[PDB]
Amino acid sequence: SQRLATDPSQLTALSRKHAIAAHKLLKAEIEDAGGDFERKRAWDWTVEEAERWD
Amino acid sequence: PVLQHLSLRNYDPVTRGPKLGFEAPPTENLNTLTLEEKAAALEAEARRKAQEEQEAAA
Amino acid sequence: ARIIMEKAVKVPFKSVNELADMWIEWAEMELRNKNFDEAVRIMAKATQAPKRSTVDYFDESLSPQQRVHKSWKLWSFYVDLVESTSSLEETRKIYERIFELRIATPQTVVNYANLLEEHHYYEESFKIYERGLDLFSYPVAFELWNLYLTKAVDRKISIERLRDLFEQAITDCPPKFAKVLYLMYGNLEEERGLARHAMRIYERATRAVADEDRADMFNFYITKSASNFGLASTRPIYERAIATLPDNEARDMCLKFADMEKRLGEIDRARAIYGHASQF
Amino acid sequence: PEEEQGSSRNLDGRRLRTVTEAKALAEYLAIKPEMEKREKEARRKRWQEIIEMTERKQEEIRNGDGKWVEEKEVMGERTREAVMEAMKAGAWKDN
Amino acid sequence: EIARNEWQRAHFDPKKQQVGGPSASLQ
Repeated sequence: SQRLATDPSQLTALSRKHAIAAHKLLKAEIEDAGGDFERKRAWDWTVEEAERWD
Repeated sequence: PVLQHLSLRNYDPVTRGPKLGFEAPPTENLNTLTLEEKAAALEAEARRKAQEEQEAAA
Repeated sequence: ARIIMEKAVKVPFKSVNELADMWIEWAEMELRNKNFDEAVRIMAKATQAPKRSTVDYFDESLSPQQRVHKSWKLWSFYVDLVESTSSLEETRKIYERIFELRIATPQTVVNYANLLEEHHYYEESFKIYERGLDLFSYPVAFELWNLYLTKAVDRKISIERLRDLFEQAITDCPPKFAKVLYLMYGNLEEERGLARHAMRIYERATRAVADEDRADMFNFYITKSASNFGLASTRPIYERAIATLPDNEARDMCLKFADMEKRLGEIDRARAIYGHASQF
Repeated sequence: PEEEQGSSRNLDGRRLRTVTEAKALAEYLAIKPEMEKREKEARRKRWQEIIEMTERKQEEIRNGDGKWVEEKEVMGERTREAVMEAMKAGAWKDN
Repeated sequence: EIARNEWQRAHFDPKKQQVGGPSASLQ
């Protein structure tokens, strides 16, 4: 029981909400400290991702 | 043996994955000044010298 | 142990992360009972792929055996392992294979250029920076431009070559970074060229910076032109600034212009400037 | 009445709707930064609470009925009663 | 299509076709 209640689809869904809300938070303290969130991510975009974004 | 036989430049051993530039930029690992730290020093020097010149005239 | 990793690879795991972890487990096992050549060839067998493969990594319709060749965990591990336990040419080949597989990152461009600079191949470092610069378009190419332009100026390559680099960045700088790039173009032009050229660089800068930094750039131009030349030569900069700037900026620059003309002693000119600003 | 006659004029030639809108923009300029801050930390606290709910469900999964438990208790007392009647009647047939 | 359209015309039903915040400061 309690996993017959928490069918793992809801667990993956709440993990997705955790990820997106933590992403909002992390962006919020990055521009609160004053750093550029998009430059800090620009250090990590790949070539294929960058071409698709262009 | 892993942490001494890897070069530890792209690999991160505590996370068992690649090293992220989001957390540790290579500008930290640099020994010099970037273009923006530089030229920001130039802006600061310019405004300092302009304030000094105007107070000298006054 | 060898055959058990072999059939571990042959298992179709549920995730490319799982297959990645098993491949690096095999490499870690050999590295524990040190067989560095065997670990390198195991990573080569792991990352074996065709020359022009573009298999989607996140495609949950093909096999993980097919799509772990573009895993960035394996490639980071492999390039660091080859860097530590092999030579510059072998590490350079691994880096070129990452660049061909198009999972390269500006971090990897900087790491590759840093490896070549530590082995004292400064021109090869510059070449790798150029390759990353046309791989990433502008707003990431500025990070690369920061590092590349500082390293090139420190290396002190030919002045025409450095001028070409600065025009190449200025070609499609957004205004946000155009302030920095134009400031350093003028600085290089002052320290190693001619101040008239630096002044025309600063004039293009005043035209091409952002609206947030335009008055700041005009004031920088005025201060450097007053240092390098006469106040009579800073007059037309003031005229252009008060003709082009927004309302508050034009009021402030008219006040500065009137103060400068009063200091020079042209009371009638100061009166005309004050009348113009009074209109506005 | 001023709202009805908003396009009419004062003695100093100014429209009553412009007097009203100037007062309203004055109030808006007085109130805007603090309500900007209020909505800022409102966003912060709200999706922080959403985060905290997500890790409390994560911990609930990490550490993982009534008819069940009283059925267990009643069969335990019934099995005990069976034990006492078994050695009250002498039911020793073990091997 | 012509036959179906004639059927719809014959069976047409007119009754079935009949029926068919911010503050002043923010403004």
